[PDB]
Amino acid sequence: SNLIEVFVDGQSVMVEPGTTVLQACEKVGMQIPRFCYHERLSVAGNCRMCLVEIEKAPKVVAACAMPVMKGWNILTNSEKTKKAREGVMEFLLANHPLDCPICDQGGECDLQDQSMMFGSDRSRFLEGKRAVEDKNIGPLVKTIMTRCIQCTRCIRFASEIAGVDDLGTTGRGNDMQVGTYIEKMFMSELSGNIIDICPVGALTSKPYAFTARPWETRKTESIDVMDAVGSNIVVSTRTGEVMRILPRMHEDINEEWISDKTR
Amino acid sequence: TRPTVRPRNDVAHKQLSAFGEYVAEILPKYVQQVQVSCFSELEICIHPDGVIPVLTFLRDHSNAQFKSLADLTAVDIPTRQNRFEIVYNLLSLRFNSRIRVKTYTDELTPVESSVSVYKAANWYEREIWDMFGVFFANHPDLRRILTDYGFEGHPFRKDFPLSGYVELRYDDEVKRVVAEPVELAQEFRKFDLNSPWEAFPAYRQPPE
Amino acid sequence: TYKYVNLREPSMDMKSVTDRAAQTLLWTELIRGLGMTLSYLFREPATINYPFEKGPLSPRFRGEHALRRYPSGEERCIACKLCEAVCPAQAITIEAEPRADGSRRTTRYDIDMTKCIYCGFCQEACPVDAIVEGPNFEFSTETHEELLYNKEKLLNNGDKWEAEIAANIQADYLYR
Amino acid sequence: TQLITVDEKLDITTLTGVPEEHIKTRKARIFVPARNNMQSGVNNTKKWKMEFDTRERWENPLMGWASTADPLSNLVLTFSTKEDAIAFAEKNGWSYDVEERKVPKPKSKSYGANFSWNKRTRVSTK
Amino acid sequence: ASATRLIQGLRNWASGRDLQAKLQLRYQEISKRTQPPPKLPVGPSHRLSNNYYCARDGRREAMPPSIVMSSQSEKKAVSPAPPIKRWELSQDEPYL
Amino acid sequence: EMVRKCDPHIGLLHRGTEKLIEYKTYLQALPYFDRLDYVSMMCNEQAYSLAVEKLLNIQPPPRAQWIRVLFGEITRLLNHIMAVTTHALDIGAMTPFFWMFEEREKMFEFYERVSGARMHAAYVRPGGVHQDLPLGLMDDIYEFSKNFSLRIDELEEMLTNNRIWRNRTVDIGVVTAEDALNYGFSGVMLRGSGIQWDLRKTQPYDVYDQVEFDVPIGSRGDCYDRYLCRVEEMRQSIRIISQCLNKMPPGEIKVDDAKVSPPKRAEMKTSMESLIHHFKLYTEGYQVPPGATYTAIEAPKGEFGVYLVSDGSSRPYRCKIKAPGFAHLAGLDKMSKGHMLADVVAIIGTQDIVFGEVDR
Amino acid sequence: EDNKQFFGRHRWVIYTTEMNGKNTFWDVDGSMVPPEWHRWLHCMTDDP
Amino acid sequence: GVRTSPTGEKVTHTGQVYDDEDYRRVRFVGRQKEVNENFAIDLIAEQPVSQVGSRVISCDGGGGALGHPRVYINLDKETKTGTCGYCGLQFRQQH
Amino acid sequence: LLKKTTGLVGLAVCETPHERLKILYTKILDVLGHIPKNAAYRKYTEQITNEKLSIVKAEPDVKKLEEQLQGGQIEEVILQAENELSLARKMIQWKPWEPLVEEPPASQWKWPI
Amino acid sequence: TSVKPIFSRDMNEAKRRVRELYRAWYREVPNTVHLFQLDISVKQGRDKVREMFKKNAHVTDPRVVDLLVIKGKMELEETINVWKQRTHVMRFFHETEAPRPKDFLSKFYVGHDP
Ligand code: SF4
Ligand code: SF4
Ligand code: SF4
Ligand code: SF4
Ligand code: FES
Ligand SMILES: [K+]
Ligand SMILES: [Zn+2]
Repeated sequence: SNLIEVFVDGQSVMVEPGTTVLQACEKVGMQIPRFCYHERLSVAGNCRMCLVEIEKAPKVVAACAMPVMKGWNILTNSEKTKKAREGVMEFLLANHPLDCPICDQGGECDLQDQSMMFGSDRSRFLEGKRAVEDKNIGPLVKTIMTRCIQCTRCIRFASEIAGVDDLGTTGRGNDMQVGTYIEKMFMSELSGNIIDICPVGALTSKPYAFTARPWETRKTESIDVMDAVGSNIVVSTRTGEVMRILPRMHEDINEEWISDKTR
Repeated sequence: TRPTVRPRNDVAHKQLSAFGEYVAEILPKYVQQVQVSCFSELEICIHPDGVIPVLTFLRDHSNAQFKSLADLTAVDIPTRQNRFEIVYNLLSLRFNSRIRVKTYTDELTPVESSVSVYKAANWYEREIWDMFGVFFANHPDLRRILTDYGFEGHPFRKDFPLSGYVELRYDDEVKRVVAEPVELAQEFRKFDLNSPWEAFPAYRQPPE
Repeated sequence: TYKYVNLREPSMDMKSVTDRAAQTLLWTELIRGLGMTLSYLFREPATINYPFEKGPLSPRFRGEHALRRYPSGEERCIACKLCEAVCPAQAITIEAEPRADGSRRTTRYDIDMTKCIYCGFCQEACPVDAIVEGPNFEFSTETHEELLYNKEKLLNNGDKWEAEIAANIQADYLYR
Repeated sequence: TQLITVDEKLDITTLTGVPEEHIKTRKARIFVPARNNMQSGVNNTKKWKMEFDTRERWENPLMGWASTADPLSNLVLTFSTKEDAIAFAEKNGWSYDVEERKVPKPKSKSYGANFSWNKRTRVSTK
Repeated sequence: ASATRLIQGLRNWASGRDLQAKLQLRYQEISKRTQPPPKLPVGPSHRLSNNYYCARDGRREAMPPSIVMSSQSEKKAVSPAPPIKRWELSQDEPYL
Repeated sequence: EMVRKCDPHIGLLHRGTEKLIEYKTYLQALPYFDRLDYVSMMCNEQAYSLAVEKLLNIQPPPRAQWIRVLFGEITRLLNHIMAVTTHALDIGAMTPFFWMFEEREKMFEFYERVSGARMHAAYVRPGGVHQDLPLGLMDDIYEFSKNFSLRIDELEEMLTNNRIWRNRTVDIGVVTAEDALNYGFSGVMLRGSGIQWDLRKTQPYDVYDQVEFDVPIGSRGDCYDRYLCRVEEMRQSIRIISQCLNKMPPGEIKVDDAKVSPPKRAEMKTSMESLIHHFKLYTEGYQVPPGATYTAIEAPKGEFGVYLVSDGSSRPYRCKIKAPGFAHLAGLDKMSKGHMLADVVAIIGTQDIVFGEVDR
Repeated sequence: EDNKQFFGRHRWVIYTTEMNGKNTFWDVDGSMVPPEWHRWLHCMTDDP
Repeated sequence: GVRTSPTGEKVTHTGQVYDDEDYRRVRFVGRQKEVNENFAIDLIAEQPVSQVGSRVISCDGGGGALGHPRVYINLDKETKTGTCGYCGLQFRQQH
Repeated sequence: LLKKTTGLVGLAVCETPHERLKILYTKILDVLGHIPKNAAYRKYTEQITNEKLSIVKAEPDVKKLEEQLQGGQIEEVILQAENELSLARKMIQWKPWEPLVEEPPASQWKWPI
Repeated sequence: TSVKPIFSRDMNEAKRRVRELYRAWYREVPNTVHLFQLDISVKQGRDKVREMFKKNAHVTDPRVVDLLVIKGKMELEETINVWKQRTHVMRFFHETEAPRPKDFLSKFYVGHDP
């Protein structure tokens, strides 16, 4: 075997050549924080949350995109790795709106969770925030684009998995707006999985909008019957009433997606 | 790390590591692990056959003199094949120190009663019998202490539900408080509160 | 750093022995106790005239619950369910949906006041000052289900006690 | 000798005080819980679980609350391995099914594949 | 406070103490029920620089318990700590 | 007349507190501790707070620690008033009960001014206290403590030199020192028998090494010396309250780790990190690192210990509550032998037994 | 008001004989105080 | 803005009213159904639309710390006003 | 000087503390001589017992003996000598210098699970 | 497979203890009907004791039946002493509970429980 030897916090691990730093850390049971990375999309490399330290190297590397080299010690819990995470979380929460109570992603938000786990605990931002114009891309996906962190999981999903090529970023700089640029209605058969792979509340389920909250739901693991694919789903119930339907990750059927009828 | 972080007590940590080596080499027949936590609390992990020798040693040795039983506790951990974790919290008034003696049993192996060492345990391990089902052999008066008199099942076991299996109401037919199966007017809402992101890297368990 | 309570040796001269025997035969400490009880007989009692006089309370006081509103008539609760997530009694039951103008508002906001432990975690977890635990404590009922408040009872408590709850929050919010 | 040889099956169901209705008619489910696809974290998918079949939840006539008659409805047990959960289910007379751990297969990620020369994996945007 | 001097004198005599100096009924010497608004100070972490959370992360410095001995000379017999210093009798009021 | 065997049947107020703690977070399980020893509320709050702050590897600010010691000694005054006055009311002296519950009413007004509830404050929290002192409170604490010595003086006038009180207490309930250690006694049950041990001196917590007080040591182990120990502990608690009012520092009242203690509502409504941290602390709560601890404080009844176990999550895996009244009521069987049925109620009075902490 | 009384007696209310229709000549009630006077009477403020 | 069903029962602001064939109207027999007659959905439609001269306006519900968390509202749509997600006050750019 | 009381209830004043401590320390050494020499309990207990017996023989005073034995009153030093004697008699019967009776299960003391 | 016994080395000593516990309950039931002044007969109480002993008649583990004998002796000491009230004795007789549906068809009629 052509496995090369890399080190994750001093611990040796044998990886295939071409393996990213994030997967080399995943093999030892360590999950690097990420926002744009998603293992079924392509690698964007732009949320800059996976900035990990390789020792004897005076620059942090993007772990979702950087391939490993033989002999690297990937310092996942080092000081400048943690400073990189706190700084990038600070810039992510600079213009992010104070919507956590009125947001359907609260309690199931990656931005909240790894701001608690990897970010700082207070704000140095003493300025005005941006307010991004909302869009209408269908009766299924509620669009609140002030909450967007421009991670382009939308665009990679609609480009690669749904195969639509109609979502995209318009603008340049802090005025860059993910959308369709026109009053276009993103109706695929897979148009609801962008609610799954939005890490923030910028794309939320419009039938599930405002109705429940993820800590009080009971996750029941069931099967789809809308089609003969047999999509593994989660039925989440609150007080004996069906609240939504989430996918289950099953590699051999529906990798982590479901259709809009199922959802 | 000055104002908002707890100050670390390295002196008591080194003293308890030395005394843990002391206990581990005086009594190697029973001591399995010795560990000192980062907030400097010594733990002696023993075999369940060494309840009386370890506690008598700590009560009577001149370098221990743990004359006071503070607390005695079981902990149900169902993923272990010896699911109960009987925990002895001792107090030395001479050396101004505390030690934690920990052992184990399952549902069917009895722990030897420590009332011949500490008479404080006469209600504590009685409570452990009442709450967990751990039988204590050679106990003076072992019976229930907290539950209702006809109460079946051991409540602090983790396979026991929060509300029980029966509830009480007064029944005017039989003119008597009766026991009928529990039916809540509002079910206890279970909250899945655990974050999916890892909180502490120092406690990361190695994968398979 | 310690003191000995009750470690006095009594004197055995005839003066102190006769003092103790006069205390024994003439009941001197019993007359001292009668004198102290007689001294409280001639004091003004601490008794307030309830219901016409009331016990002194602070603006932090935690009594009857109330759902509040903004200064526009719009109710403050935006259905975020922090108060039933933090409620240590699970007294609060919340259901929600978008109403006719699409706003995130509750349809159910119940509080079982017979579960409630009156600890005020809901008013301190509420990000919009919607649920408050107001100053009313004289709300004793004659039926058990009268203490099972729905959203309408709590909105009427808010509309009833807003003129007092607003001033208590005005007096207290700089400590929060 | 002070040790005895017992070759029988470990069964403590006469000692747990659970009634027969909640022993022989309940179905335990031994499973690693699926990842919340709302999130990317995998810390909740580490340990095995044991929950039971969901029995009836009905409406309270007074308040509309979720009434139940099921004591095991909120009971979720956390196990380190699959076999510990199977041993705990067999010890307590609970009928069980086992869903295996569904680990995601390793992906061949290439950032340079997004800008290929002749392959269909070119991104049209970034 | 409203008591006449005869009742006040009888009361002080019967208790053996002066009771108007220490009244258990409160009067206008207590604080005002309406108070000026506070300006509460902030903590030490309210800083705009040299305030990285990783250098003051309290929860993340707790390590697992250091295993002293496990089953996987003429060295000194030790105690868990130095023996306790004997308490000194109070110089304030020992009742001695 | 004599008592041969005394069998206290308990569990009549068993609520299953420390199983309900397992299904609630640390902030939600804090108000369970107000109701264990329900005359020593903020002391049990302080013990659970110190357990969670030991596991979280954080510390309260100085002003929060001084407020904790101030209200802990107010709490000690409350509990010893309850102890002495009901121990006198059960024997028959009903009058100093009414005399001291007005002072106790004023201290419940202190609790209501600082927290909003008169008894169960949920105020002393992991990280510090919930909220700062309102303006004008310490002046009223001064005006209380300046007069409370005369109240202890007239209580001690009614009971201490009284021959009927000494007949019901002097030859009653005598415990040797080795039996008090062996029965796991704590606090006044140790110190009446002469054992020089007090957890505020030997193993001190928040700022008790910076306050100066004396520890009343009994001589005969009987009911009467433990009565005098509680009276002198009220004297010394007035002493500590004077030192705490004089040495109060300024500053914050929570830990400024906003991942543990929640941010202020002024900055919760302005900042983004502060809103995320408010949200996640009041729904999920803070995570505690894995570990078991035994934190024990000097409760006004004795040693109130908590064996708290964390699995790494935001809820306690196991939380054992060691209470003094459990071991004291276990020792009732030896203390009542050789005495009469009238002496048993005196022994249950001098063992300050609240059955909420006995039964949990 | 009577600020020479001790703290607890110094403020009181003489209830009306008719509130919301009910004869309250003998049936006085603690919850007859409106919320604007309930701060003053319960000493939550010094200002009526 | 409370209406009334044909059964004589007042309809809440949610829309809840018991049916005619529903036995649960017996709990109001001899007693009253306590509803709040100040519907917030009517009382926010009575508010005037704030004509601000900015492209992005902030709202905290008034009072500062006594309101809700401060949000920033975009006003680039001329078809629609900009409604605050918490307090429901709606804004319009005055050009 | 004949100390009037110890202060501890039930712990009576010993009239001859030095001779009593000599008897108890030599009786601890006599009992402890039956334990094998490779046991750490015997080495450590002979060490602390020889130190205590040397301090007792090297001090005619009672107060100074209390301040340098560093175990409180002299009567509870006597009581701890009695406890050590009874303990050593029990350690002969238990024989805990032997190896471990049973290894724990493989994930027994693993926390968290 | 080598475990520590509780009281019984094998099943025969365990059956001896089960038999003596049954003897003690059979002797105790008339006094229980008398001093609790239960409204049932002595034959009904003894048949309930027989029902409770035959509820556990399927156990072949000596430690489990040792703990069953220990718990039965505890209930017997709570009954000999007047520690139970009439309610704790009559909880063995589920009188106020309606009879549960036994067959498939009536359980199908009344609910969802198998
Ligand atoms: S997306 Fe996340 S961080 Fe943003 S408002 Fe919603 S819950 Fe808060
Ligand atoms: S809307 Fe969501 S998924 Fe799409 S780019 Fe923005 S943050 Fe990413
Ligand atoms: S005061 Fe406490 S118990 Fe009551 S509703 Fe609020 S959070 Fe729940
Ligand atoms: S915390 Fe406040 S806004 Fe949120 S659901 Fe409760 S009352 Fe409503
Ligand atoms: S995860 Fe690598 S940069 Fe977004
Ligand atoms: K989303
Ligand atoms: Zn607003």
